[PDB]
Amino acid sequence: YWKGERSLPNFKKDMAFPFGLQGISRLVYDEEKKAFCFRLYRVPFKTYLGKDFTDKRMLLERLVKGDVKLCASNIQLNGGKIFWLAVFEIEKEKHSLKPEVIAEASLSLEYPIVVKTGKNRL
DNA sequence: GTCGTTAGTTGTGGGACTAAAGGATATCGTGAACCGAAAAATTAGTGTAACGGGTATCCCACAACGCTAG
Repeated sequence: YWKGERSLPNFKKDMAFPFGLQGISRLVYDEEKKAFCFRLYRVPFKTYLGKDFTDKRMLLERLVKGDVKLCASNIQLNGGKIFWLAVFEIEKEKHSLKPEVIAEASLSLEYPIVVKTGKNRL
């Protein structure tokens, strides 16, 4: 900005507006309605996992019991539906990896990924 | 004496002549002239640059807090 190679941002109107973790409250699992309930600044909200009884199902419960950390999230609205962009802080996964073993990856427009690993081609 | 018949030539024509390997050849003579056919080569004619919003995609960088008081 001192030299000048960037214009001042002109924010759009459909922006997902941000809300901090200091606003999530009354998080519980109401079994009667089969949906998590919470308040986004004094308004009830039934969460629609739908047919997602495993993927993010044990993620909100990982927060109702205080086991996963959440960051300043955002919220989108796309014409009747409402979406929450929750920045959950997930951890790394440890496998049985060998640093000496090297995978040779190449990316081209004819073959998006071509990978060598010893005698294994993918 | 004369005519058809039969058998034995006699001349003439058509059909055979291992298997295995290999496998190169050279091939004259000349009369003219005009018309038609199609296949080929040469020649004659037309040309952009940035712009308004608005929006689809790309690369490229950064963010995604924590504490205190009413």
